[PDB]
Amino acid sequence: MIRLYPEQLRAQLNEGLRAAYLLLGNDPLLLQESQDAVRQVAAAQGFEEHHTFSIDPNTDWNAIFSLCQAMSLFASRQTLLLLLPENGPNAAINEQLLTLTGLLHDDLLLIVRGNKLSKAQENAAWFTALANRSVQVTCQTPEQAQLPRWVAARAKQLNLELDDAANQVLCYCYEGNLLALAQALERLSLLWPDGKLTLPRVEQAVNDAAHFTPFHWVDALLMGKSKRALHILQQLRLEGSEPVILLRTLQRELLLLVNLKRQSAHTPLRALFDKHRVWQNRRGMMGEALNRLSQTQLRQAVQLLTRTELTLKQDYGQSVWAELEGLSLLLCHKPLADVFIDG
Amino acid sequence: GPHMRWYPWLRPDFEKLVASYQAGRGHHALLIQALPGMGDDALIYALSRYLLCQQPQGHKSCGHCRGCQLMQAGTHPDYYTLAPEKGKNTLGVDAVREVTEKLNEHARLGGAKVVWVTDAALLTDAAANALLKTLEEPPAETWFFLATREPERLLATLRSRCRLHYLAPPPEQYAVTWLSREVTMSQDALLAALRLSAGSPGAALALFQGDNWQARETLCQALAYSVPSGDWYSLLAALNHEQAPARLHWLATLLMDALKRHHGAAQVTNVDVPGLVAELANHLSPSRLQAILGDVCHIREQLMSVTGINRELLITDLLLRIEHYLQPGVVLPVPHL
Amino acid sequence: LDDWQSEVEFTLPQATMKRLIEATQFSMAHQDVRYYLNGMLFETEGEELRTVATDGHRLAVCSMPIGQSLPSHSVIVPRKGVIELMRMLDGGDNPLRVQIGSNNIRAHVGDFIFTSKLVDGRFPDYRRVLPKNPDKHLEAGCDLLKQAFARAAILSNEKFRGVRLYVSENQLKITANNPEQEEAEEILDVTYSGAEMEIGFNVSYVLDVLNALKCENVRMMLTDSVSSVQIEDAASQSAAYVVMPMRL
Amino acid sequence: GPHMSYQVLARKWRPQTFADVVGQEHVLTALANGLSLGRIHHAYLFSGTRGVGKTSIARLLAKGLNCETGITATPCGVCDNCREIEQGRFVDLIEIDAASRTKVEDTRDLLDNVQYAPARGRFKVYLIDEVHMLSRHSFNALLKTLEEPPEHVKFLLATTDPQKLPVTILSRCLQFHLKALDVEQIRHQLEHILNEEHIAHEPRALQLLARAAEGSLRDALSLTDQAIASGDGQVSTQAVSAMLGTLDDDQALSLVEAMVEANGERVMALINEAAARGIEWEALLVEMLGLLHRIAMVQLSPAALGNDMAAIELRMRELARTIPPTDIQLYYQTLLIGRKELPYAPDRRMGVEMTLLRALAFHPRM
Amino acid sequence: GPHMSYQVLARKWRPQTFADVVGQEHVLTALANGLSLGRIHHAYLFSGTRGVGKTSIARLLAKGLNCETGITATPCGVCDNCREIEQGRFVDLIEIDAASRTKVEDTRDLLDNVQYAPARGRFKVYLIDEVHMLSRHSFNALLKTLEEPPEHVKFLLATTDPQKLPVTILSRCLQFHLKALDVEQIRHQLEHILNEEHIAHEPRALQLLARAAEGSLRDALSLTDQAIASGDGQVSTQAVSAMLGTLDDDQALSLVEAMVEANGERVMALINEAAARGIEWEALLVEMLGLLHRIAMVQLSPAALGNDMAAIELRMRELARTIPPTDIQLYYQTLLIGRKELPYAPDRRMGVEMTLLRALAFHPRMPLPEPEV
Amino acid sequence: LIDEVHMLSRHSFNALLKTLEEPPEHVKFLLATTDPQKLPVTILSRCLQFHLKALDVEQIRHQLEHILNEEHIAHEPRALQLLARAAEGSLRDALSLTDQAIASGDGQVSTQAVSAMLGTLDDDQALSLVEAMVEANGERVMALINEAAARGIEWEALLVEMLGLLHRIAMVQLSPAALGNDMAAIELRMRELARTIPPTDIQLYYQTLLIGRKELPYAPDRRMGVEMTLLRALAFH
DNA sequence: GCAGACACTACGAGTACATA
DNA sequence: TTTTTTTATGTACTCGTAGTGTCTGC
Ligand SMILES: Nc1ncnc2c1ncn2[C@@H]1O[C@H](COP(=O)(O)OP(=O)(O)O)[C@@H](O)[C@H]1O
Ligand SMILES: Nc1ncnc2c1ncn2[C@@H]1O[C@H](COP(=O)(O)OP(=O)(O)O)[C@@H](O)[C@H]1O
Ligand code: BEF
Ligand code: BEF
Ligand SMILES: [Mg+2]
Ligand SMILES: [Mg+2]
Ligand SMILES: [Zn+2]
Ligand SMILES: [Zn+2]
Repeated sequence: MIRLYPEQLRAQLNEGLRAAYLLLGNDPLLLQESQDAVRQVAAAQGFEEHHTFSIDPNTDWNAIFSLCQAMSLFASRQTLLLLLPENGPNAAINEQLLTLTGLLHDDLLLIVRGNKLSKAQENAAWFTALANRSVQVTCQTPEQAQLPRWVAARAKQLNLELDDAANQVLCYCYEGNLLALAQALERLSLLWPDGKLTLPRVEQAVNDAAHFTPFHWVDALLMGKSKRALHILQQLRLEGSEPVILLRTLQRELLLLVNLKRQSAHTPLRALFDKHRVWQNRRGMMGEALNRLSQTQLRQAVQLLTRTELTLKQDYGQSVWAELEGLSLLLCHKPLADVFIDG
Repeated sequence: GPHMRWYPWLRPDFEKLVASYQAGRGHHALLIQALPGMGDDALIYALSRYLLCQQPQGHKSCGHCRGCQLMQAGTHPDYYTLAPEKGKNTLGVDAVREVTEKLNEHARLGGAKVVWVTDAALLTDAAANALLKTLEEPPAETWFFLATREPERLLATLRSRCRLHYLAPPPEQYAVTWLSREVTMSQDALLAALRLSAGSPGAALALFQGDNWQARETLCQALAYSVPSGDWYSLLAALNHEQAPARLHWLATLLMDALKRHHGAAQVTNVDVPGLVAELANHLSPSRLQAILGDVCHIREQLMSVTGINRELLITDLLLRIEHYLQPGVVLPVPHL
Repeated sequence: LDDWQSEVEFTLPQATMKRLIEATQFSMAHQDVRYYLNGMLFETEGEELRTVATDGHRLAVCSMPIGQSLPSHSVIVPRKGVIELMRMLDGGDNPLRVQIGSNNIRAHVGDFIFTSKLVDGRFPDYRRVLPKNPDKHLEAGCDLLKQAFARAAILSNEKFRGVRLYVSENQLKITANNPEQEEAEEILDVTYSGAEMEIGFNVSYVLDVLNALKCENVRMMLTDSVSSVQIEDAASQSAAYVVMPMRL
Repeated sequence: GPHMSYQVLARKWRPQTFADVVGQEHVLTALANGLSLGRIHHAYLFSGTRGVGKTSIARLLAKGLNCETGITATPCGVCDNCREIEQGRFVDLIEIDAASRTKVEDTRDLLDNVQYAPARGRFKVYLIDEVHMLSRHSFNALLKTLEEPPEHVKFLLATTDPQKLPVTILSRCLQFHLKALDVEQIRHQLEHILNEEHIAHEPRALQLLARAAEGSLRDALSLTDQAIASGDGQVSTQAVSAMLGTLDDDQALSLVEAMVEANGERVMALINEAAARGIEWEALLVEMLGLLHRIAMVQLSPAALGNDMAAIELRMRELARTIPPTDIQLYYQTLLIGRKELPYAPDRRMGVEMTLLRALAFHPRM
Repeated sequence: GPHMSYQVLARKWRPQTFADVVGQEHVLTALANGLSLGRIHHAYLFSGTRGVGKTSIARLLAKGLNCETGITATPCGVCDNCREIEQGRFVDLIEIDAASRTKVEDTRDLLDNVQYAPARGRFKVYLIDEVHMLSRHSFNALLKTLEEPPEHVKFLLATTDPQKLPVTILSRCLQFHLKALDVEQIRHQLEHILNEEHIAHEPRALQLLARAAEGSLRDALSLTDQAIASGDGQVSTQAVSAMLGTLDDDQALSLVEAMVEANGERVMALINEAAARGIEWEALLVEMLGLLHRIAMVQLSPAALGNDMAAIELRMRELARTIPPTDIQLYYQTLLIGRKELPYAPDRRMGVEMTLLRALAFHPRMPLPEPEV
Repeated sequence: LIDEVHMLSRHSFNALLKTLEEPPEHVKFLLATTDPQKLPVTILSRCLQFHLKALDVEQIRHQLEHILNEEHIAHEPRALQLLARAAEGSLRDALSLTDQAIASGDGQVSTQAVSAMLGTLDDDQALSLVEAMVEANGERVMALINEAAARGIEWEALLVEMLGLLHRIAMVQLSPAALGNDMAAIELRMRELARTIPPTDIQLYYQTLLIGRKELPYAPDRRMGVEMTLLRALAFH
């Protein structure tokens, strides 16, 4: 219930165990390595038998068998590692968890692992009853701007030297995909145990395998950088989200931006953003975005976008995903189109 | 009785159709053409209660046979209604195939069978095409029933084998008298709403009873604001809604009344609001007015044609198109070939 | 549900209906385009209650005399109703009262009456399907033929369980192939005399027929390779089966 | 409970003999030559617009293939096999509601039992109707059976359009294109049917029903059955004219001349009057296109008007004299485009008003 | 003898020796050279449009491989194995109708049975026809076997759209594309078929059939059978022309020349003649568009005319020389708009009449004169 | 070695995970795939993934040279560059194509068998027609249309690529470096028509091609339609 | 016998994918 | 820090479950 960060969960792990542990937060790899650290700490301590249970609706609780009966040949305590569903559990499972805690033995440990829960799921009967002694901890992957420091810190922990150019190429190639980042770090360490990597082969042992959620796409398109936007779209290949999500995203911000430009003659852009708290990390990134445009520019953007909107859904076009390449690139160096398209 | 209340103008046709079903020479596929809400479904239900009544008399069901209490109870194994699934606006081919395969057996009750399709136009092309070879060569004592706004929209093959029974909306004087008997406010707005509904009194009644009337008032006020200034963008606040194509239809109706006023036609659809049509005629050139009209109609048909499209985007792009057309020295759309 | 007219009453032990259905159930259509092909045809004659089942390529007709005057009436009952009716048969001592209607089939067993909806169609004329000339006729031991056919079929083609009879003077030769070529040959001593002949046909169907009748000595009748085979028991003529050949 | 249930004309008068079929001379001659000469084929697909007779031709061919007389060009009609096919009992004619039975599962099921010999007939005809709604897997499943079927099985395909089929299947059958039936054939067939059915009919009413069917026996015959309900026992000219919404009056050319002279008020008044009277709009624009065609044709070559055109020549030749040749084609294109967009308009009258205003926008000076 | 059985031209005339093929060079030569040099690759996919020979070429190659004597490029037609594959249902050729075998539950069984040695001949030939119909799991299952099959297994994969296959399957096996045939080859094949059939034929009808076959030999053979049925057992230009709906009657060059010469009366006369002939109007418009297109192509380069069109070449050249390109483009656009508006015309004859009239009156060098003012 | 792991069922992956979390020390086991995105994140995170790169053209060319030299087959270099280019990067693909080349060339991979392959590996076609549209090059247009007809690619897609090239050219006219990354191999010829040609001519060509695409399906044949589009484009300037 | 094994086969669901 | 928002129809595959044939030392 404490709702702390794993940098402190390590501290509570070093001290006396605070009964059941619940580590949450959507994690690429940090959840698994935190689980591994918990496993090794427990193995050093009493609890050694890690029984893996997948918490899911429509799946009966075989954990009661461990809960009601104690181990007989090697007790050695034991730990129940629970895997939560990606949407959270239901009331039946939440109350059966409380029943299990009622069946808890002194050598039993409860570990609940999952993603962020809903408020009712968070404040269920089991969590409420365990709020007296259990702990809660959450973590999330670093952002784009927070990546270089994290990568450098991990490199310094692993006793391998990095460089600014190497960090740049890593944060470009592996942006938010820490599993790939960790594998690349291990590969660069094992390839050359010299301990000096500046830019000799870091690209040779690093591919383009990273996640890219749509919110950053306009962040490039608002500068109108042709090569950068084209490279971002090429990076989006092989993890290709269906076009509808990207289309919804850019229609959202373009409707917001056209409303902003309509109201620009009225109350200034900052106090207008006061209504448009879309948390674009300052609401000022949109402020520098709106600096480079024109009303005719917005017309040329919206015509192509709305033509695509019927180009993929009215007749089910197959090039429409590649059309996202077409629409984003043409806006980069189009101050205003002299009609000739006006879709 | 019938779900929708009986409408007086539907009495004659009923008798006529009953005649065609008394001699046994009914066409077994009576595609009703009626304006939506006018009472096509009421006629279908009355007719089907007659037909599935295994003990009828004259031209009205007995209402005493326990078949009739099954009818009024809403459950019957010889009465197959095909409606869109709740939350989805189309009836699939799976439902049609299930109905056809269940219709294969005899009548459960020792009588006739009726398959009634709630709305013909909503049929998917696969679903509609799977309804062939079942109303063309139907089993013995099998009757179909279909309702539509406009038969030409249907698949050509399906319409080919169905008796197209028309229903005429009542003469405008009778319709306005009935509306005034039921609806309360001014006759001018009453007539305007009736005209907007293609002449169907039921849809005018629905527009008045629902919130659509206050929405139309807000939209017309916004139009009055926007037309002299050219700030059509504000109209978005009244257009983007679940019922957006209807309000786009209202806008197109205003535009056409403006064009007619420019041509000087005596009778206009939006007669209840002379100020708006006068302002539209004064401030907008007919050459650009027809362009606004064409884009409004095109976007309306795109909204009502393709399922699950982002109405907000298309409406705003329309509004920006009028913004461009207001600006002078711009090429105007020409209806392409 | 209300009562029906054209309702002839039956009085027969459940064993009779069980024997009948078990005789003509394995050859009843299952999810076929011919909609009337599903279910069994129950036809009333002054002699028996004949029943007819067919897939278009297995025609099984059973005829158990009932000992009552029956007005001529032909009915088709769907697969579901037939299966349920067979499930409701047991004991063999209670008299089953079968009540036919225009659109329904009812049946009184013990103290309960159950009903089934009735398929709307016109079933084919089975008598014309039955061959019009039994010029080539042979008799052979039922269990011997069944064992030989099982032996041959264990190497038969999986999807198309197809074997080939070669009938010579007092001899039946069963030959079976399959993908991953394997040849099964088996010779039976039979009571045959006539023209030498070969005919390919499904073996699962014939094994099913022999399982259904299971007499002491079967006899089959046939003319030409394309001609269908009519198999019955040599003791009586109450049950007949028609199997349509493979190849052509 | 009438005779089965086909008290309707659409089912009662489907032909039972190659002699009884109307039109389709080329395909009937080809099928008869193939049957008699011995050149037979395992897969015919009949492609043509709706209500032309591809299903009927297919069933009649199935009769002719399995008549006890032999492979006869004209089916017996009285022999047992023809009677069974008429009843539908015939266990070798496997009709398929391919629009309903679409799953590849059922196609595979019906292909597994192709090796069996026919129960009674010579040929096991796989009549498939509405082939174009087979799922792509079903189309490709039919391939190796369509190409080289056993000696005894023959396929018949009856599709509304041929181009939706994969080019593989389209290249393995005889494509018989059923030529759409012209007005005279429809009129003669309808008159013969009505004389057989003993109901009085007027020739011009039959002409209307023929010209409104756009070449379809099923469509025209359904329209006649509709008129019988309206016109009591007889297909009378007045009743069918009112039902079909024909333009009996001369207001068509009147609003034509109003439209070409940019008389917006007159055009709107005529439209209002027509809507009050209860006109049909698609026929209005069809008449517009016809009148414009006649005007243009006599503008090029005089003395081209006939009957009613030759009577209203006093106006038509004046219009051809006053209207330049270039503007006639533009008016015609605008009117036909409006007719194209009539379905894509919430109100038919509003769609016609839109079309007329688009036409008047060519010369919107006043 | 002539063996009067009248059983489908397509199936009767499937190639049986390596030389009866219609004239695919780039694949027949490669296969023959591979079989001669001993390089018998264990898996290869034939692609190409419908009815070119890929399913036939696979059967010929299986014949060649499993011949009784040593591997020969040209199979014999006398040995037991070649006779058996000739008659079908051959012992060692497993022809898998993959469109009927798409479930992984059967491809797994196939790969289970692949190990057992064949009984006759040298190889067991898995001719998997319509490969592109296999379900994804079946393809992945086939992958490892295709990479390293046993010594005595060859996979004959044939399909119509190889792009549907997973790219790894394309990598595992060779790729032979069978080009759609030329008009000369297909016409020669039709001549051979009809001559051996002892059926009289006319050269124009054969050229028509070749043109309408769209470069796929089975289309031409099916059309030849349909024409044999259409005529009284003989292939005639009249029968083929009436059955195909082509406009060889009164050509179409007269109509286009009346267009460019702006003679409305000649256009009307030709239209009335066609109407009495009962021709379909959209085909006439398509013919006019094709004539305009060929005229433009010849105006760019005189060698654009086809040899099948060598009947009216002088007038074609003259029209190419006279009419400026812009007028040709205007005619093409007007007639194309007319064809687009044909379904919406009040009548097809009337619509085509007005399309002809519009393309006439807008002719710049000779427009329709304004009547009075 | 569990080859092609991406086809394991979900429960199969669960069994694999339960084996991986507590693996016996005396055992190990490799694993392979082609589409790693289908594996669960748990097993991917656990496994020490190596990513194997697509071969470069030079690598494949030299390996094929070595292979051909190894057994007995003579070879000329241009055939090998063509094979490497058509291999699209997979070495097994290069070996299959060299088997086909040996077959067609009768035990000799000369330029003629791979020239027969050239009908398949010839790719650059949409840019040459755009470059030849702005003038009358004579036989260039005829050769290109012959190639397009004998190749049978989507004419609608061909004209859409034409339109995209022309639109980015118009974009470059109003911006000296509008894309830059467009056709890096043709950054020395496409630029000339990107700037020399007047923007009015570019707009007129765009109008012509748009009109052609709009009316393309209604032509007697789509090849005829694209021919007519080319002729209309060549009719003006 | 024989019920329980034991196999085997069919059906629904949840999921992944394709194509129009 | 919680934020918008495409379908119908079809085809496979794999996992439970459920129902049923068949038959083995019990
Ligand atoms: N060629 C024809 N000769 C006679 N009647 C015809 C013909 N074509 C159509 N009909 C009439 O149309 C009805 C339906 O015909 P049908 O063959 O089902 O057309 P479709 O090709 O569209 O399935 C028939 O019952 C018959 O009355
Ligand atoms: N190269 C060819 N030579 C001779 N006949 C051919 C050829 N290609 C196709 N055919 C004709 O087409 C019929 C079927 O050809 P088929 O090989 O099945 O084409 P597919 O490649 O589409 O399966 C053959 O019976 C033959 O008459
Ligand atoms: F085209 Be028909 F009505 F089958
Ligand atoms: F007819 Be082929 F196999 F496409
Ligand atoms: Mg039909
Ligand atoms: Mg084939
Ligand atoms: Zn009643
Ligand atoms: Zn040989």
